[PDB]
Amino acid sequence: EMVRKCDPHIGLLHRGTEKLIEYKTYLQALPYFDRLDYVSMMCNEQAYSIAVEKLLNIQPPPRAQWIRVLFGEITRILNHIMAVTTHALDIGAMTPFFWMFEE
Amino acid sequence: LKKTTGLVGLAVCDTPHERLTILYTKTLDILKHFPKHAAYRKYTEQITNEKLDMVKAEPDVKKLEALLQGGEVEEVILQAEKELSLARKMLKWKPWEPLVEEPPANQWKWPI
Amino acid sequence: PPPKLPVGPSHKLSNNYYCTRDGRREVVPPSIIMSSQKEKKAVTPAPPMKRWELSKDQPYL
Amino acid sequence: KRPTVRPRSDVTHKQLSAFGEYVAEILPKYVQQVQVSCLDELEICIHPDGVIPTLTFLRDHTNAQFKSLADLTAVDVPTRQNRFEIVYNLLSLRFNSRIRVKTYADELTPIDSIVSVHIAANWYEREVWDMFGVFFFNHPDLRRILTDYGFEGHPFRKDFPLTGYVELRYDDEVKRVVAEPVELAQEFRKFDLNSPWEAFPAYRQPP
Amino acid sequence: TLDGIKDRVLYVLKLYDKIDPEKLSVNSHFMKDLGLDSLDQVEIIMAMEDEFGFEIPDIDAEKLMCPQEIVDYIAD
Amino acid sequence: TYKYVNKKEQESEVDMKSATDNAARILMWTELIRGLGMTLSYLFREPATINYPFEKGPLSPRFRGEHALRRYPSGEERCIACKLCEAICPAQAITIEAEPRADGSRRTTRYDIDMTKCIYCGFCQEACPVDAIVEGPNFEFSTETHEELLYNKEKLLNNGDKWEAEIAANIQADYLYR
Amino acid sequence: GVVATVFGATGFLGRYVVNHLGRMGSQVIIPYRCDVYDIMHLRLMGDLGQLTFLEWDARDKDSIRKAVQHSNVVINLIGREWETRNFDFEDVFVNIPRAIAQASKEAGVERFIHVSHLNASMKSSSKSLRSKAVGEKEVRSVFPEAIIIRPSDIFGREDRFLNHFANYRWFLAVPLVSLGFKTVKQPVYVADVSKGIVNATKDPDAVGKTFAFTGPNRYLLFHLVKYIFGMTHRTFIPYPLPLFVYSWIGKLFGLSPFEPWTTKDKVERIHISDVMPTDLPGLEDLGVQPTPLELKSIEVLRRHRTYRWLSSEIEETKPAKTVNY
Amino acid sequence: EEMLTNNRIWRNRTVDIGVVTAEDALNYGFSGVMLRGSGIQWDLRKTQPYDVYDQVEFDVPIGSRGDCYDRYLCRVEEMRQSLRIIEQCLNKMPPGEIKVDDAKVSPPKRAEMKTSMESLIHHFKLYTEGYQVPPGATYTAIEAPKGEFGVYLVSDGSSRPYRCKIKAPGFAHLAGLDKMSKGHMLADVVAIIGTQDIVFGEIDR
Amino acid sequence: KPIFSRDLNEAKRRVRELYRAWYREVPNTVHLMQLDITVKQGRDKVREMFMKNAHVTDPRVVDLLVIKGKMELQETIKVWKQRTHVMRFFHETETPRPKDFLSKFYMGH
Amino acid sequence: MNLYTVIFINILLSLTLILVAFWLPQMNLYSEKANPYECGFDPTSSARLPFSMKFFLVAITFLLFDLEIALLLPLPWAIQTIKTSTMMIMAFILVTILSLGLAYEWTQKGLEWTE
Ligand SMILES: NC(=O)C1=CN([C@@H]2O[C@H](COP(=O)(O)OP(=O)(O)OC[C@H]3O[C@@H](n4cnc5c(N)ncnc54)[C@H](OP(=O)(O)O)[C@@H]3O)[C@@H](O)[C@H]2O)C=CC1
Ligand code: SF4
Ligand code: SF4
Repeated sequence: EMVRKCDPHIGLLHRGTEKLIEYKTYLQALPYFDRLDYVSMMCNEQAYSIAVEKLLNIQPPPRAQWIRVLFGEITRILNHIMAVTTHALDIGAMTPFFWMFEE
Repeated sequence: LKKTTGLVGLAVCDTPHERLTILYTKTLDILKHFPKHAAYRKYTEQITNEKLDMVKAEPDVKKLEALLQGGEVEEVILQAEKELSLARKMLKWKPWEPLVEEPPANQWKWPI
Repeated sequence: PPPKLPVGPSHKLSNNYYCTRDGRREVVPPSIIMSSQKEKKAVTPAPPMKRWELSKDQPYL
Repeated sequence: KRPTVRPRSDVTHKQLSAFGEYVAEILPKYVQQVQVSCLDELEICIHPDGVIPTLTFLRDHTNAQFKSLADLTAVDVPTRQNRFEIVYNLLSLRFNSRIRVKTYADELTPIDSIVSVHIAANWYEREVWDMFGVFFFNHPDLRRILTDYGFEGHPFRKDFPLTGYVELRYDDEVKRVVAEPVELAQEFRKFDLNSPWEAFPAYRQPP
Repeated sequence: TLDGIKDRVLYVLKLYDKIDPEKLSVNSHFMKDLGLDSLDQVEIIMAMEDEFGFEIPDIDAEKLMCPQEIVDYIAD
Repeated sequence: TYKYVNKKEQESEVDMKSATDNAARILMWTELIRGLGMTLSYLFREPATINYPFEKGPLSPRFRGEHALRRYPSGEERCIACKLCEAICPAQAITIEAEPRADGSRRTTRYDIDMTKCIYCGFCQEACPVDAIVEGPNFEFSTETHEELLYNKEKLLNNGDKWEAEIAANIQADYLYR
Repeated sequence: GVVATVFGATGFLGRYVVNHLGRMGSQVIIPYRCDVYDIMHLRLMGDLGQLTFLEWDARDKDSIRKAVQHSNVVINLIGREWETRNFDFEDVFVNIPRAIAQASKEAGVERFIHVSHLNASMKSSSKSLRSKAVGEKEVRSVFPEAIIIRPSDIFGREDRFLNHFANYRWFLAVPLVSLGFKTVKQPVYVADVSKGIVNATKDPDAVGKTFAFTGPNRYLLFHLVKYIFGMTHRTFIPYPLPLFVYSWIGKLFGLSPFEPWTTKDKVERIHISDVMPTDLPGLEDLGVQPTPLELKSIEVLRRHRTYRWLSSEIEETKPAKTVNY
Repeated sequence: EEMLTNNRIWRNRTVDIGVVTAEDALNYGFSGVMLRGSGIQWDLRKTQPYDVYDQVEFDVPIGSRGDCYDRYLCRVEEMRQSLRIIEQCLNKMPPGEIKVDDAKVSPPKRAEMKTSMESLIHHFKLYTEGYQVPPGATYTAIEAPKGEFGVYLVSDGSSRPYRCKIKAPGFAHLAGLDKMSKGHMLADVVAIIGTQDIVFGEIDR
Repeated sequence: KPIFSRDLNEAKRRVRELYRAWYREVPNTVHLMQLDITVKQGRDKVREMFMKNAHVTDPRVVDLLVIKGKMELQETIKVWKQRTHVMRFFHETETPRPKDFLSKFYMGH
Repeated sequence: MNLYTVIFINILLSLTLILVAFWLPQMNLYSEKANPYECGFDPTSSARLPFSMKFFLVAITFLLFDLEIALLLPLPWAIQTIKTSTMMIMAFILVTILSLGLAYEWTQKGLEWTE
């Protein structure tokens, strides 16, 4: 049961998002970033928005930036819940999962 | 004596000043073999001389770290070793020579 | 209750020409520092990063 | 100042220009161009022979500890002679800065694998090979990574069709999942959304 | 036993099916005479390795164009 | 600013009381009993599960559900074959063919949405200039066949007529935010 | 532009017929009586709207008319290897085919394709074959241009032939009439038969003819069973057993309320020797190159082996001996 | 935390599993908690702030042994720090608009679209052809919950992006799984997978 | 410029070594993956795939072909490539279209 | 007899459950279903290959400890003796010998699994 070698095989969920995005407009390509990391959707799309804003040379308004930070933090809490309570589930601790998925 | 560096896998050295002097002196000695006009030689000599002077001036380890602006003295020692190895590699690479080959006509033209 | 949301800075009825507040048209191509088509002191990409401070809220957990 | 325009600072731009000249004069044998964008992003375009020397220097040198390989990418520009542009995005934590290193390659002109410098490249180079066909010398285990096991082609190339040439379905006669040429109930619609009017006079290529 | 070597070689060359048994001869160039191809001659060499339990490098193997050359090589 | 989540505290705090407390912790399973007590505490709480079929969760006026095509109060259909919906649909689920109606009006002869291809994003209803195409609050429209999930103009109009009151209420509540 | 109604789709050959029709891209109508769960395997054989499943009953002729309403081709694969409590051989091979043919004629279907059997004769010792001959006559009476297909034994993954024989291992030894000899079998491949039927759905010359789909080789039953047991590396212990005892054993096995393992008619048909082509067209007329049993026996017989012999090559088994009668 | 932090079984099952040194983490390209649990002081929210993160106070947790247990503590502490940031956001939410008042980039309000010719034209074009992005190339990185999420976006001056490479933090982490699994059992590998925090949507793209 | 082989002769040496490797591996592949084909069929397929690229004359292109063939060989040696992936080399689901002008005229354009 | 009867009844109940389980459900057999399981991909090697044991030493130690239990089990009858001094001396010596063996293995690192 000792692991002498690991060979991760990925690509079983490669749908070609990067090539698809080339055929869309920037707004049409925004939703792809919600689906990239399906546990930190708003963080992903915030990263995309910051990139597009950098290339456009525009600045989002202060209230928009504060909303974005608030929901980035909510999303981080969501993702850390998922990470911690699925690590616990894989180890063998089941009840944290049920306690935290209510939140 | 520091009980720990903050970084996993990086042990605390008991002879930081001696080790730093050793490594900086080795870097200067190896740089002596570079061509005189090598910009790498010139700049690396500048940096190593400045850091070696700081080490010579400062006996206390904490204030030495503050002067060096390189985190922990162990990290500075690691960077010194890296610089020495890089100097050894550069002495064979010889990057000071003229551009090996120019690009095609518009290899870096964007938007195309 | 019903909302009444505000307006942005550029809802002025005067002094609001778009050429002044245009952002995309102020983007300029990158500056070519050196090109193959055409003592100094050592420098870094930026001043060395400052060391962080142990928190006052709760340094140790 | 102007609420809807990004605020720009010149300190970062000047520092990046200085460091760009620094690297250019430290490696004259490989550096072919250097530029700092209006976004403040130093970009060093090198000859493909200088990839390993350049990255080793940019990682080991004290005044440039770009120790994190954030990205290794390829961009496909079919027109130019060298189709593929390999882009390395690097991060220096000591100086809290980012640099970009660019080179070029063709379908028949490999590049030197930098797995010795950065081990992070071990999979990025595999992805580049799989999706563009750029080969890398001295790679410990270069092979496909993202595409199907027997997949033929390099999808991310611009000449590759969006939906490829093959698709899978289950065939009861042979009791297997079989690969067949692609037929779609509704073909992809390529909307022509390009206006005749130029939007940006600052990027007007001379006639 | 060069005669035994030559007999095993002919046995394998006849067990190979692309060639023509009657036209197959100890003096018949695989490429020029029998009509075999590069890959065919590669399979012939692999069959000889099977029979003799002996390996053959490609550099040495590229020249074994005829059964007499094969048996002379096996003489080793 | 940083904090140490797990930093060594001491390696010489020796008194009999501390040693005996650690021994009692090891031999009596104190933290294990603490965890058992936490689970026992949870057992005696009101479960958060809801009787789903007869008790549904909350939903906002902005909930993006099954699509529908609306009509004017006079019974006229709002759709005027803009094809902004079709042009903006990121997944290309919308397919529209229109003709000049007998009235001389601009109206659609076919308007199909592939609900197995739609990503339920709302770009269509936010790009529609006349509030013709909407996403009602319906989230329970699963089928036993694939073809039933290819909506046509009649299906979408029937959905609009069915959910008109709720769709109108949601638009009334949310339009000022739009 | 073909619209084809397959009346025995939910079977061993019907699935292949439906699969090939779907590949050709013709609309398919599947009239079924089984449970909806039994048609899931056909569910995925066609793109959207290509396949139309509708419930039907042999007794109710309205269902037959509804099935054959808008069809240009009607393929009739109805059949059964045992006499059900409600349906017997006469009903299955005469009444239902005749009713389907008459409904199709009244509706106006261009093509009608009926599947019988190679040894279907009016004088056959087998009740099923004797009924099949009468069914051929009635179908050609009520639909004079109906095509007739007469396959030999069909072997495939879901067959009752190679599987049937390989299942004799559960009974230690293999009882054979005359020890297999004096019995010639010419098995055809199910994919070949399905391709033949689908091609006959459009071949201009096929209308009004009778085809005989038979494999390439003819084996003696003994050598065929020996080959089957060689493929399923089992111990072949053949021994002779007179036909009356064999028929009694079949009678015993045919008393189960469910699907009998064997039956009197099943043993009769197993032991009646196949005929010779004798001027009938055959698969090559419709353009199907018959596939030998040697190539496709492994995919049918590999699941009857034990772990020791599971991963054995097709070439590890000696091919049977083919007669030339 | 009462359930997992001090439990001897959890401690035995996570402590000293998949230990990674700081230098190896940097050279393998780990980001976020993977770096911070090994002692490296890095966090884009602090070092390369974006949006209004420079206006909020929080602490970056740091590990000492670089093991699964240290990373778990780092994540549990990051949740509390996120609560700390959320409070400040709720208290400092300014009043104003929500999208850049530039109808050539962000769509106009529907009420204006249904009244003003310029707003209607801009809405039409924004939802049909979209806004054009001036030519160039950028790399933007953020401290996403899983690490450093990055996008290298190349615009050719049109309204459709020319190239968009996505740097998923898990792509570099999953590559180091072989390194971290050395000298460990299958159960330990299972434990290691969770700490890397991998969703394969970003890994595969 | 040389990827590996200086000239077509060295490239051919590499190609022949690859053919040896595939020819050797076919029996083990069939036995292990329980394919419903014969070793003769597998080796015929290997020859067909090799000959499908016999027109190439550039040493660099030959080197690329040999590298990708070696990759496929590794993928098959290891059981990363499954039976469904290997039986795709045989195209036993394709009904060939004719090359006759009149047949093409009848079916489609 | 009262024990043979109950054991046979339990065996027959289990066998009847097996018979019902196998002869009641409708069965559809094919190679794809009957193939071995491995997370959706075909096994790359037989399961009969050698499977290294990292606790072989602890197993062969468990054998000896099981025989030690064999020696210790007659104690309930042993304590019923008039030579209680001898019985106590023997029990203590045996238990201490077992403890010394365990301690020696522990120190020499026999209880640690092989890597
Ligand atoms: N060895 C062979 O397989 C040979 C087959 N044939 C002929 O080919 C035809 C196909 O038989 P095959 O499919 O191979 O074996 P099946 O027994 O699977 O064919 C049975 C088909 O007939 C349907 N069916 C049976 N009884 C009735 C009924 N009373 N009312 C309605 N439908 C009914 C079944 O539907 P369900 O099962 O859902 O009730 C099924 O679709 C038969 O005529 C057979 O004699 C010819 C030569 C040899
Ligand atoms: S859905 Fe809306 S935008 Fe599209 S055609 Fe109808 S009214 Fe116009
Ligand atoms: S919700 Fe989005 S994906 Fe769905 S039809 Fe509307 S625009 Fe298309």
